[PDB]
Amino acid sequence: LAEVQALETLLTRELSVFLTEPGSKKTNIINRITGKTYALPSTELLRLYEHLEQCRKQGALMYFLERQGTYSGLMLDYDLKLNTNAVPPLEPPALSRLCHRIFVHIKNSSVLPEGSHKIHFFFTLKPEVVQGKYGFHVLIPGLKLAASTKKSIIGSLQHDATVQKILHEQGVTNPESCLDPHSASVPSLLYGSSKLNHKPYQLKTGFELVFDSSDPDYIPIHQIKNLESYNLVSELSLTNEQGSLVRPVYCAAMLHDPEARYLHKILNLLPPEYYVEYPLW
Amino acid sequence: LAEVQALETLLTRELSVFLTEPGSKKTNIINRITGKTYALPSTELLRLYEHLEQCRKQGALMYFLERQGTYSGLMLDYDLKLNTNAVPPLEPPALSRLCHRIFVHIKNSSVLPEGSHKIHFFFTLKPEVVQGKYGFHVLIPGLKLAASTKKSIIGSLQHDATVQKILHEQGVTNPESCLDPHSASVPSLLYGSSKLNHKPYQLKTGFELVFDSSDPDYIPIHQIKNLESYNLVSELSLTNEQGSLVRPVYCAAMLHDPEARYLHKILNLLPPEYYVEYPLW
Repeated sequence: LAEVQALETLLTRELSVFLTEPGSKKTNIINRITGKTYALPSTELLRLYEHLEQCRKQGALMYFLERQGTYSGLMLDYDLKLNTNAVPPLEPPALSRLCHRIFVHIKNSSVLPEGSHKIHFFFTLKPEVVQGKYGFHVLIPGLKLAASTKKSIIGSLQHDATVQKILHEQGVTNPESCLDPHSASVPSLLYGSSKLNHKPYQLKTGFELVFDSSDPDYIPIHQIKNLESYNLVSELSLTNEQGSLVRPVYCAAMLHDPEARYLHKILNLLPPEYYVEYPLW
Repeated sequence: LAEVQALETLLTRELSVFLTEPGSKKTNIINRITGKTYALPSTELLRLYEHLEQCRKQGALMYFLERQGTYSGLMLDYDLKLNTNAVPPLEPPALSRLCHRIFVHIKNSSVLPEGSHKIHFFFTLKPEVVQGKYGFHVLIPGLKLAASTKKSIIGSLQHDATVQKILHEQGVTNPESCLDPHSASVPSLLYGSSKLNHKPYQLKTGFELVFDSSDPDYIPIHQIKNLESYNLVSELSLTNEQGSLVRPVYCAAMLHDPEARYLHKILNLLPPEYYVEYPLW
C-alpha cells in the first residue's frame, strides 16, 4: 500500500535519527510493531501525524503509542463490563454530561488559567462488545496538566456518583471500578492504533467546552460538527501543541526481540503440560 | 386562498359558539383582525392551531393573540436598541447561554417539580432591524407557571449581569431595560401572527433543557433538530397542553382594515404641524 510505503520511508530514511534507547524519558513516540522508540521534535511529530492520518483513513494496521510524561493532555481509559453484548447507546446527552462532570474535577484541581478558554473532549469507542467487555477513551489533548494533577482528577472521577449513574443507565455493571487509575501514566494509543490482538477505537463524538473565570457558572458544551475536516491523529494527540482545532491551554504545574522470526517456538512453549517436573525440568 | 377560506369557515360556522364578551376572563384567544374574543376548549384550540399552522406555512396575514391568564407557559419579550441596522448574529452558543441563565431564575423561584423533566425554549426574531430597533421572543410554552412567579422571574432576569453581557456583545445599547417587565401579563402573539403594522417573528432556534432534582448540576441544553416536523403554532402556544414536542411540566402555584390604501393617507397626514387647528379645524 502506497501510504504504508510512504510511512516506512519517513520512519527508516528520516526519523531513524531520533531513535531513543530503551527506558529513555526523552521518548515521546513508541512504534510497538517495529519495537522502535523516538524523541520527535514538534516539526517531525506533525509529519508523522500526516502519514499516520493517511494510513488511518485507509484502515492500515498501526500500533503507535505516545508517552504522557510529566506535562501533557488528559486521557481517561474506561474498561466496561456490560449487561449484554450490545454496544451501549452512548448518545450526545450522556457523553455531554460526562464532559461536564470531568470538567468539575479539573476545575476543583485549581490549576486552570484565568480568562476564557476552549477545551475539546473526544470519545473513541471499542468497535464491538466481546463477552460483555466494552471500552471508551476520553481524550482532552489540549488541556496540558501535570501528571500528579491527572492522578488527582482520575481519583475524584472514580468516586463521582453522577458518572456512576450515567454508566449504570448505559448497562455498565462495574461503574465503581471501570476507570483505569493509571490513565495518567500509561502510554496512550495514537488515534487509528491498537494492541495487535484488538481493533482501533473509533471517534464517535467530540465536544467543545468553553470556560470563563469571570463567569464560572456558564460552561457551554457543544458537539464539534466538522471533525472530518481536521487531521484526527494530530488533534487527538495528548503531546501535540501544533493542532489546528486543538490549541493548548497550559495549567499550573521485554528484551528477547524475536523480530517476527524466533517467537514461533514461544507459540509452542506454552502448551507443554510440564507443570510437575521430577525428571522433566 | 384555500387555507384562509378554511380558517374563515372554522371561525364563523363552528367556533362562533365560543365567542366571549369584552373583558371576559374565560377568553384564551383574541383575533385582533376580526376583533373577536373566544374561550376555546382544548379540542377546538387544536383545530384552530392546525388551520393557523397551514395559514402560517403560506405566509397569510394573522393577528391572533393568546391570553396568559394566571397559570401558563413563560414568554420573554425583548425590545432591543442596536449599535447598527444589521441583524445581530444570535448564534446557538449565545442563545444556549441565555436559556441556562433564564433557567437559573426559574430554579431559584423554587416552583419546579421534583424528578426529571424536559422543557423547550424557542427564540422567534423580528425579521429585520428598523432604525436600530430589534426584537426577539423567548417562549417556554410547556413550563406552566403562576403569573406572580413569571413576574418574579422577569424581575430577576432584568438585573442578570451575564444576560446583559451576552446582549452587549450582540450590539445591544439597552441591555438593562430591553426585557418588557409586563411579559408575564400581556397577551402573546401566536406563531405566524403580528400587529398589523409589523411582520411576524420567525423561529430561528429551539433548545431542549433537561433538569433532574437528583442531579441538579447536570443541565444539558441541545438544539431541537426536527422543528419543521411539528405544528409550530401548537408547540409554541403558552396555553396549549396537548402539544407533541412540548409536554407540560406543572410548577407549584381599534379596527383599521386599511387594505394597503389608507396607510398612504396616514403617511401623508402626520407630517403637517396642524395637530392643533385654530383656523383649520
